[PDB]
Amino acid sequence: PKIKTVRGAAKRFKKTGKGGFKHKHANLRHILTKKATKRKRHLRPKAMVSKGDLGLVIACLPYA
Amino acid sequence: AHKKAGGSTRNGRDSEAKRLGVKRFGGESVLAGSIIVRQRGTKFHAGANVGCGRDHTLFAKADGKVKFEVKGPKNRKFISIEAE
Amino acid sequence: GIREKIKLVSSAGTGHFYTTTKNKRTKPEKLELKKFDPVVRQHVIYKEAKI
Amino acid sequence: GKGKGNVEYWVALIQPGKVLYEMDGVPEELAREAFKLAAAKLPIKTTFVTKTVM
Amino acid sequence: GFEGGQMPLYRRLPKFGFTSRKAAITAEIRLSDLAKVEGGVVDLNTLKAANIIGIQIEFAKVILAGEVTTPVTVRGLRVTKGARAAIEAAGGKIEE
RNA sequence: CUUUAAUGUUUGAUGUUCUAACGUUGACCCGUAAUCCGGGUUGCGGACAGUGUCUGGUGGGUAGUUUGACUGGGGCGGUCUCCUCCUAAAGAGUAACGGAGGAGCACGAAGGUUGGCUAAUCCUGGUCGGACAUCAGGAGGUUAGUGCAAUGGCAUAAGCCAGCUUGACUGCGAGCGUGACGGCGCGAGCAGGUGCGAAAGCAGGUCAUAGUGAUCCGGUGGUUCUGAAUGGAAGGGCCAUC
RNA sequence: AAUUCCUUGUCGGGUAAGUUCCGACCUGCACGAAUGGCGUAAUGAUGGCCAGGCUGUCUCCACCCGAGACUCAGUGAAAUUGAACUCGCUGUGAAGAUGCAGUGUACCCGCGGCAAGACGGAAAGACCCCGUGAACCUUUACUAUAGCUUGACACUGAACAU
RNA sequence: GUUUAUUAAAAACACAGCACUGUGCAAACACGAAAGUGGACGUAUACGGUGUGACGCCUGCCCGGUGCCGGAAGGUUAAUU
RNA sequence: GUAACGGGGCUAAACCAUGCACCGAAGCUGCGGCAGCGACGCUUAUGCGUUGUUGGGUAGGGGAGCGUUCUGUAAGCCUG
RNA sequence: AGGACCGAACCGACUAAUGUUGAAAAAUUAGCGGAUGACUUGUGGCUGGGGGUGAAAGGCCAAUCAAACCGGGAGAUAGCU
RNA sequence: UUUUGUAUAAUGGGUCAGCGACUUAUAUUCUGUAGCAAGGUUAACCGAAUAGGGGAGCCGAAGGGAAACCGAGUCUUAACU
Ligand SMILES: [Mg+2]
Ligand SMILES: [Mg+2]
Ligand SMILES: [Mg+2]
Ligand SMILES: [Mg+2]
Ligand SMILES: [Mg+2]
Ligand SMILES: [Mg+2]
Ligand SMILES: [Mg+2]
Ligand SMILES: [Mg+2]
Ligand SMILES: [Mg+2]
Ligand SMILES: [Mg+2]
Ligand SMILES: [Mg+2]
Ligand SMILES: [Mg+2]
Ligand SMILES: [Mg+2]
Ligand SMILES: [Mg+2]
Ligand SMILES: [Mg+2]
Ligand SMILES: [Mg+2]
Ligand SMILES: [Mg+2]
Ligand SMILES: [Mg+2]
Ligand SMILES: [Mg+2]
Ligand SMILES: [Mg+2]
Ligand SMILES: [Mg+2]
Ligand SMILES: [Mg+2]
Ligand SMILES: [Mg+2]
Ligand SMILES: [Mg+2]
Ligand SMILES: [Mg+2]
Ligand SMILES: [Mg+2]
Ligand SMILES: [Mg+2]
Ligand SMILES: [Mg+2]
Ligand SMILES: [Mg+2]
Ligand SMILES: [Mg+2]
Ligand SMILES: [Mg+2]
Ligand SMILES: [Mg+2]
Ligand SMILES: [Mg+2]
Ligand SMILES: [Mg+2]
Ligand SMILES: [Mg+2]
Ligand SMILES: [Mg+2]
Ligand SMILES: [Mg+2]
Ligand SMILES: [Mg+2]
Ligand SMILES: [Mg+2]
Ligand SMILES: [Mg+2]
Ligand SMILES: [Mg+2]
Ligand SMILES: [Mg+2]
Ligand SMILES: [Mg+2]
Ligand SMILES: [Mg+2]
Ligand SMILES: [Mg+2]
Ligand SMILES: [Mg+2]
Ligand SMILES: [Mg+2]
Ligand SMILES: [Mg+2]
Ligand SMILES: [Mg+2]
Ligand SMILES: [Mg+2]
Ligand SMILES: [Mg+2]
Ligand SMILES: [Mg+2]
Ligand SMILES: [Mg+2]
Ligand SMILES: [Mg+2]
Ligand SMILES: [Mg+2]
Ligand SMILES: [Mg+2]
Ligand SMILES: [Mg+2]
Ligand SMILES: [Mg+2]
Ligand SMILES: [Mg+2]
Ligand SMILES: [Mg+2]
Ligand SMILES: [Mg+2]
Ligand SMILES: [Mg+2]
Ligand SMILES: [Mg+2]
Ligand SMILES: [Mg+2]
Repeated sequence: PKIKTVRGAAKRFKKTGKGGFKHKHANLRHILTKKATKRKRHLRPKAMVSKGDLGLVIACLPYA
Repeated sequence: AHKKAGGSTRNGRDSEAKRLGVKRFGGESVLAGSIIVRQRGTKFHAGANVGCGRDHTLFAKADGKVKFEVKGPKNRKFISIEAE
Repeated sequence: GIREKIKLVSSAGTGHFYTTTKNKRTKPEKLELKKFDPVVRQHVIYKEAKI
Repeated sequence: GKGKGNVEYWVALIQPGKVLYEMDGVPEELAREAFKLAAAKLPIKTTFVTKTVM
Repeated sequence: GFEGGQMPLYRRLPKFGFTSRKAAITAEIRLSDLAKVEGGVVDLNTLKAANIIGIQIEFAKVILAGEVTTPVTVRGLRVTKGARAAIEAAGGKIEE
């Protein structure tokens, strides 16, 4: 029957305009006092899923 | 004398190689902000239009071509960026 | 480790706070500093508070 | 396996031409006999050489 | 999503955001669909009747996409800057 | 105002009597020819015992499962992440239960800047005071120092003092380097607002490389972004952070 | 020593010679008092050792009587089997060759025998390792739970005194 | 005497005897969601459990640990309010 | 069981040096044939003068087919 | 008198040889143990699968037992062949 | 067959004949091909029923943002070179 969306991947990835996926950078949930502010500033903006993991996320998330 | 004896070793530790060394060699043409050499301590020094980061990484501050030269009284090695 | 974590709250009333580590035993005196406050975009006195 | 071994004896790698033993103050023939006796205890072919200016 | 037991991508990356329920009842209309209504008035239920938007939509916005070549009177919708300029160039009116 | 008489008054508790619930595997009568059962009379116990729900304890009596990997076969022993040198074959990278050592931090200053200074060791002379304390001169040349390992650096000092200080800033970031990826690092320059300096200028931590853990789930503070009829709020999101 | 490793402990007895046996010593790796200690008459298809008698158990086999094996007539299986025109040696080789190389030998085919090889036949090794395999068993492994037990509330009420 | 029917008959199990321990009778304990039944138409010279195993001479010290029994003062402690 | 040239055997039929022949593979060439790709003819239906190269192959990827039963064409066609 | 003695039936199964595609999926031959008892045996009944029963071996429960057999979940799953 | 590697003395098969292993359903993506083309297409169902009707709905033509919201821009930020 209908393929089922991997709900975790649906929560963590969003689809864009040409087919890429935007995700949130890791390393920003806790242990933040010891992380330099430059590092956190770079980790705030959303990033793009790389080519290698494109296949994984696409298979996980067919109704994206 | 049947099977074997035994005895542990105290070593078997090491660290991830850092990929230091000259990235762009002499004669190459770099864009501004290109890392020319990653190093531990100023083995190479910052010449013209070349900046030295905190980890003594030399990066070109201006577009152009790399140029190594021995310079100064201590015969040290300076990386300069000829304007191109 | 031996250093605890403290937050320097702004005295400009923004509620903004920096965070840092402090040696409680060797420097029992509180810590005050002039640190930039993005909310009011001015350098203001930041004083120590528990995390 | 299980690590390296323990040091058991010390050697000195010998390459051809290395002048192992030297002797002075004795007659030449007695030096030859002494060097023959010594070389008989070594696992390397040897030869008898003399001093020269250069 | 399996990767050999290594923590998969959709688990080592953090979740983010929430889903907006009002975005499921808001919709968009192109300038081309403006002439596809009837009577020249672009009411919300007029668009629904012309099947430009779904039945349970309750908000709508006209955007600079395509072109409009007839006088219309966009009533009750929100209009972008470029769409407003294009409609007023076409001789249309932009009610509240 | 850490006391009791209070008109007792509403009430827990305890204790003592009662009988009417309930128990009776006491006796007798009846259905009934029936040591089951039920009904009656009676004796005893009696709000106890016992059962239901909730709850703490105990619980291998019973049940479901877990009990890592590498490995010169497995076990035992040792190791598992990070930093430094060698192996490593003059770019990068490169294994072994290969050879050596360290880390799980420290610092409000040991950071920034401005100004200034230059070490180890030995010899000579000198009160206590010597092989080694402080003083003076010389030789020496960085054989010192670098908060902690080793390497590479360091005299313009990155080594040592002193003044003022908070750039151990907020939003970005051309371009690179490094990774399968997650990620990690370097970074001029731009905007705001600061420190030091007469100024040029330097400053988004420490001479550099270790000093650390993703996600989820939650906690705290902002943020009216959303807030299922409407207004709020709960909650959720975003930002900082545990 | 049903315990004792070193160890065939040492001393004595038994034997020509005794790692076993018997009696002792005590240096009990690592006995010990109801997961009993030390003895103990009788009992044992019980374990160890010794002697008399007796013998083909043996020196060392010999002969004989029967049932097969052997031949003839009748009936008539089985495991196994890639195909075979199915030799020895030396070497080579997935490292132990009927089959490769070199070489020697060998007319074709049965019958009775033997069992050295065909890594012979049987049984998807029981030993070993592995599987994020299974089962039963254990416990002060984790999580539960029947049972036992505690209190509250209910069935459950009265009088009185503190 | 019994025992691994079908590789182990034994030094194993049982045994009479001994000890500890539970149990006052609607007994403990066991089978059973319960009724009920066994124990027993028995009653502490009885019944259950555990260990040792005729008989003779005996059975020494330790209660720290783990259990079991007794205690209720104090500490910590659930539901409920 | 010779059994440390493969054997025969060899005093050169051994070793060294100089040479010149010859043997020697599915290598190269000759003849004939098929095919893939590319350029070029430029035809464009797969003929497309021609030409140059290419064609060992496991896991695997791509292209093209054979054959079997059944359905339509088929109340056709073949067949006592 | 006796869980007495010797020894047939009856019950067992200690040694040896045979057999080990057997005459037999545990027997035969020669010896062997108990043989008035905790014996043996016929007939009928009762106890059932995490359960029975067990003078205890993890033994027996229809040639099957560290959890019978039959049907179903079921084409369990098999990173293995 | 499995392997770095088999004549291997590693596995399988005595032989023949018949049977025996990448399928089906529904979704999703890519390719080829056919129709239509900023459009494409219908599903249940109705139907003289492979027609026709049915456009409910789905995909696409607009993206950015967690979101309100903005919109060929949008987000970040007080604002972007
Ligand atoms: Mg957060
Ligand atoms: Mg290593
Ligand atoms: Mg893991
Ligand atoms: Mg519609
Ligand atoms: Mg268990
Ligand atoms: Mg399970
Ligand atoms: Mg292992
Ligand atoms: Mg271990
Ligand atoms: Mg290198
Ligand atoms: Mg190299
Ligand atoms: Mg410093
Ligand atoms: Mg400094
Ligand atoms: Mg340092
Ligand atoms: Mg509301
Ligand atoms: Mg809120
Ligand atoms: Mg002895
Ligand atoms: Mg003697
Ligand atoms: Mg003796
Ligand atoms: Mg003795
Ligand atoms: Mg004992
Ligand atoms: Mg003992
Ligand atoms: Mg005892
Ligand atoms: Mg005993
Ligand atoms: Mg007996
Ligand atoms: Mg005798
Ligand atoms: Mg015959
Ligand atoms: Mg051979
Ligand atoms: Mg042979
Ligand atoms: Mg024969
Ligand atoms: Mg044989
Ligand atoms: Mg034979
Ligand atoms: Mg065999
Ligand atoms: Mg096997
Ligand atoms: Mg038996
Ligand atoms: Mg037997
Ligand atoms: Mg006993
Ligand atoms: Mg005792
Ligand atoms: Mg005690
Ligand atoms: Mg006590
Ligand atoms: Mg107690
Ligand atoms: Mg010989
Ligand atoms: Mg040829
Ligand atoms: Mg080919
Ligand atoms: Mg047909
Ligand atoms: Mg008798
Ligand atoms: Mg028997
Ligand atoms: Mg008999
Ligand atoms: Mg008899
Ligand atoms: Mg007898
Ligand atoms: Mg008898
Ligand atoms: Mg009887
Ligand atoms: Mg069952
Ligand atoms: Mg056993
Ligand atoms: Mg059976
Ligand atoms: Mg089971
Ligand atoms: Mg199932
Ligand atoms: Mg089944
Ligand atoms: Mg199956
Ligand atoms: Mg192998
Ligand atoms: Mg071969
Ligand atoms: Mg063979
Ligand atoms: Mg074979
Ligand atoms: Mg096979
Ligand atoms: Mg076979």
